[PDB]
Amino acid sequence: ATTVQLSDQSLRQLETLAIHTAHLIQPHGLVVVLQEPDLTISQISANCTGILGRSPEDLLGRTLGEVFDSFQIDPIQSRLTAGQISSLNPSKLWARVMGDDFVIFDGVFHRNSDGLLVCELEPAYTSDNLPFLGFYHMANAALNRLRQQANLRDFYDVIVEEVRRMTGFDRVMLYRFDENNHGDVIAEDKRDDMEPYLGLHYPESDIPQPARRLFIHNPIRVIPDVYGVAVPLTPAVNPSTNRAVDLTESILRSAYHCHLTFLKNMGVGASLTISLIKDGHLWGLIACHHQTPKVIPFELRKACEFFGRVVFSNISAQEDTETFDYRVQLAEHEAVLLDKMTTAADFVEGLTNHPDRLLGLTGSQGAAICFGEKLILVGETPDEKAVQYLLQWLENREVQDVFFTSSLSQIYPDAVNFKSVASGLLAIPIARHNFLLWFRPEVLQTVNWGGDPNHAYEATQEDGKIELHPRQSFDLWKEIVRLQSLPWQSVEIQSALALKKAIVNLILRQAEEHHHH
Amino acid sequence: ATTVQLSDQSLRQLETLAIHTAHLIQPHGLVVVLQEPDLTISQISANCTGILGRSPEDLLGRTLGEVFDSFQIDPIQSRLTAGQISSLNPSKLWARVMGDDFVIFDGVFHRNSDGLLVCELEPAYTSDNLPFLGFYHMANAALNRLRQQANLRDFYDVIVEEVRRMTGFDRVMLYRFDENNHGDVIAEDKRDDMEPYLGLHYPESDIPQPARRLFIHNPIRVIPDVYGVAVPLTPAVNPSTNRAVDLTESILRSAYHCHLTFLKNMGVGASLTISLIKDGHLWGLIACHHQTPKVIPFELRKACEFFGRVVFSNISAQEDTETFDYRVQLAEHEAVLLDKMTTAADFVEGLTNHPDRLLGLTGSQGAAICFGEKLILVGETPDEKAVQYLLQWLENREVQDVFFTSSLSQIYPDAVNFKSVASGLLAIPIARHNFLLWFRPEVLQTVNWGGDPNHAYEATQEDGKIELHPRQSFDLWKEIVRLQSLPWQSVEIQSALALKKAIVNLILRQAEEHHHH
Ligand SMILES: *[C@H](C)[C@H]1/C(=C/c2[nH]c(/C=C3N=C(/C=C4\NC(=O)C(CC)=C4C)C(C)=C\3CCC(=O)O)c(CCC(=O)O)c2C)NC(=O)[C@@H]1C
Ligand SMILES: *[C@H](C)[C@H]1/C(=C/c2[nH]c(/C=C3N=C(/C=C4\NC(=O)C(CC)=C4C)C(C)=C\3CCC(=O)O)c(CCC(=O)O)c2C)NC(=O)[C@@H]1C
Ligand code: NA
Ligand code: NA
Ligand code: NA
Ligand code: NA
Repeated sequence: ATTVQLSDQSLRQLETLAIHTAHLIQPHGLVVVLQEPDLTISQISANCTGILGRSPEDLLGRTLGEVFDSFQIDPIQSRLTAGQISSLNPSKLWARVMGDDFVIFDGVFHRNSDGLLVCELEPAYTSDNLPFLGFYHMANAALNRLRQQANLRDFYDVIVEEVRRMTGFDRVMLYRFDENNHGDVIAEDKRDDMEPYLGLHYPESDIPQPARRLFIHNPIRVIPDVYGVAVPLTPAVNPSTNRAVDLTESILRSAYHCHLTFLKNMGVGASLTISLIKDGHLWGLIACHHQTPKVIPFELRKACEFFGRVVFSNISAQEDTETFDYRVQLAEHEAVLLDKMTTAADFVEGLTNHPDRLLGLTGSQGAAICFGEKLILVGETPDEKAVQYLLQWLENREVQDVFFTSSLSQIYPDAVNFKSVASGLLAIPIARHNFLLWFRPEVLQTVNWGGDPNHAYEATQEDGKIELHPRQSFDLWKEIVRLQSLPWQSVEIQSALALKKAIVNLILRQAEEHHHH
Repeated sequence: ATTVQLSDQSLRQLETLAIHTAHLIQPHGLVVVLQEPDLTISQISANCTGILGRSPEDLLGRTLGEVFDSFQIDPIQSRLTAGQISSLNPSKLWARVMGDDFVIFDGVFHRNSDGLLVCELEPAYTSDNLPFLGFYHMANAALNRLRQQANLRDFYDVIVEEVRRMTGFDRVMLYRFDENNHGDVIAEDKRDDMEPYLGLHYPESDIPQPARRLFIHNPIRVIPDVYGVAVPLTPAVNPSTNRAVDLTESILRSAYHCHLTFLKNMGVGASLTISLIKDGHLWGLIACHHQTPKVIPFELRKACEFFGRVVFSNISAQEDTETFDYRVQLAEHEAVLLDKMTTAADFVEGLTNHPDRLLGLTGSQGAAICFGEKLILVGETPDEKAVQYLLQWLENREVQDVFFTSSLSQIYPDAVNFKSVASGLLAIPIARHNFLLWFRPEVLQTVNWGGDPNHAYEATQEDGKIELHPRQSFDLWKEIVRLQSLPWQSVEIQSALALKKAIVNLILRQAEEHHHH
């Protein structure tokens, strides 16, 4: 009711939101919390009335066998084991309703963080319309081709194309988290009449810390009907804990209202989201949208997850391989320089005679060799005077092992005047008083924000309670990044460091030879 | 002095051995522990006398700058940062000894678990004989070929072949830890006149828990001279903690004596060991042996580690891809069965008409369909009577979601009589009273132990102290494993489970149709 300016309180409310203990359940399925070994129903979603014709009053304190028939759930005397649970997934359960009616579910069990058994019953449309056993062969062929020859981009595209082929989703995206946990849509496959989100960048707050954390424990989220009105667990608290049941790993947990409102604003009728995890860190999501409601049965979700994770394993290997390959390319430059340096009369002469190697060593476009009295400028550099003032600035600030920046202007303001040749600077001190410098030009870089980063959500405060809402503007923002070079890669800096080392060895060997001899 | 029978006390002594706080240092290099910001020497290895001509009495309490000249170690006012440290690695330091002498080191710094700065000085033979910049190109080409077409075995071989090419080691092995942390030598490249360890299996105690733990924190261990007599840190305790310095991440930490004795027994003069880590778990080691002493400088070790880890990243992807590919092959079998099952008059007829699909579904060689009154035997099975007794045994033991074993004889002893067709059994209950069974024959499997598993080391007790020694027998043992089938793979069990599910759906759909109609 009261429009609240975006605050520190509204941001730390967002990052601490207890979404995992929400008690609201998506209305197409039943959640039953079960006390072992009898499988006594201790909580049940209130949609049991409409689905089963039996109220929570009729069901709480009954055993699961009194409510459902099944083939595979026997009465056993101790708590269900992890292996037992995973083999129950999914299992057919059915109830006889009104009189002349089967209602058939596929049930999926898990034990939550506090040891409570949770059973989730999704309607079984036996096997009605979404095969993937055959589509697995097309997905496998696609992966096989990538493994023959591919860029990283080809892997991204295969994930989105094959998940969309298998599922029939109107839109499938690959969403990658960056260093600040902003998101980038790095691949997309969608209907031709839908607008592209490919290349769009989103604030960290769109998928906040509790949502990201959830995806580390729970690989898959599905919402088959965004407009489904959520129903409560009854009671809202678990009888044995007296507290809300932890639904981190729940299929049928209804999403936090603000995310639902976000999807509704976007015209999304159904979604499927699968996480890609590396070394316990959330790397990204396969994010699928449909414009209308859409059921994705458990086996199909698991097939998409299996394929996506096998492709992702191949993406890690591809990233590591490209890094190695680039290091090897740079090692050639290093080796040629060391060969010519130690062969020349004077080692600076060796360097100057091989400028494409010297520049190639760090992926750069200009360089300066400053040794003793001489200053040699190679490739595209600032003019001699500017380099001298820059050298002087580097000398006056306590000599690190290396200085590098991809936007020199914002720590050295006079660099605005040579932004077209040296927005980027890599400076290595050699024997204290000397320097090798490498230079890179401005490259304009555009961040295509999918919403306003400075107005990333909406907050209201009623009765002391802060409420948070998705942003109401659909405008796009492009941030045009200027005075910035391409970034320095770790292997380029290491290659530069390796040249420094080789020069230092030369100087020491020459000092040792003019002592001994 | 007193021969001690191998015990629980000697085994838990082995698993709790504090190797990381050993104060003995390999004699070719110096260790200095340094107090910041002055870099005051608080401990030093006692070989400083011979290497520098200066005793610990002369050095303790001096700053590093009083002892060594360098280009890159400046006096700075706060503790060295992680980025500063890693750029110092390696840095040239040199001392002037006797009078007319340089002694030159490459120094490598780290901050240990307790915040102490440790500097390790290995002699610099500038760049004297072991290039790898060029060999990186051959290693890269080898990796490139694997990525075009390869089995897992090809990846193992590339690691050992290229590390050996780059290093010149007499023997290079890939050592993989199994589920019990026994080791298997799964690849090897060695001089033709040396005996092969390829295919040998070793007890967990050969590389005990403290050694494995060390490799999670410290990727590389090197011992350039196994016969080098280790020298103490002086003092043996750090002045600021009053306790032994944690040398987990130390290059020059001398190995525990029993491992040295092991290497000496094996004729090893030098070693290099690089760990391969996945998801915080130690997967395996690249283990290199030379028959004589051998220096492997820091940069070469890091090059081997980088290559080995890039190949290992590709090995994870290959393992995931082969698993996926096998699941897809099995999914074809599943799909054909479901198609023929739902098309036949009766679904058992569908199964029986496609026996290569039914067997192929689980990688098995025989099967039994037991539904209601009929029992159909497919492929190589036990005789009808034996299958009936087995069915009866399965019925009497509370029905899991699945029973599988790769050695039926050791829980069902009468299975010894049909070991050639059903050493392995996969049994799935369907609708409670029915079963699908799959059968597999005995396949003899040999474990080539590299030493006696029942006498895996030697223990003595003198004066209350238990001492442990490497085993003294060089005999090999082969364990010939009998009455055992090939193991059931997870994807084969899942495929069988998927058939069960499909049959259950059929039965429910037929029960629903004969109710409604
Ligand atoms: C409202 C308070 C704020 C908010 C909160 C919020 N977000 C989520 C979860 C997700 N948000 C997304 C984001 C996107 N999906 C997309 O397709 C795109 C376009 C490329 C975006 C930006 C996604 C994928 C999730 C994961 C959940 C899912 O089912 O996919 C949570 C999670 C809530 C839950 O209960 O599970 C919350 C609380 N989001 C906003 O818009 C506001 C800033
Ligand atoms: C003596 C008490 C027991 C023992 C202890 C022990 N072992 C190690 C470390 C290693 N052992 C090996 C084992 C092998 N290397 C090989 O090439 C082969 C043949 C294939 C084997 C079996 C290896 C590779 C290591 C790692 C250390 C390394 O430098 O390579 C430790 C570690 C000690 C340390 O201080 O670092 C200890 C205490 N080993 C025995 O033989 C006895 C059972
Ligand atoms: Na019942
Ligand atoms: Na962009
Ligand atoms: Na000095
Ligand atoms: Na063997």
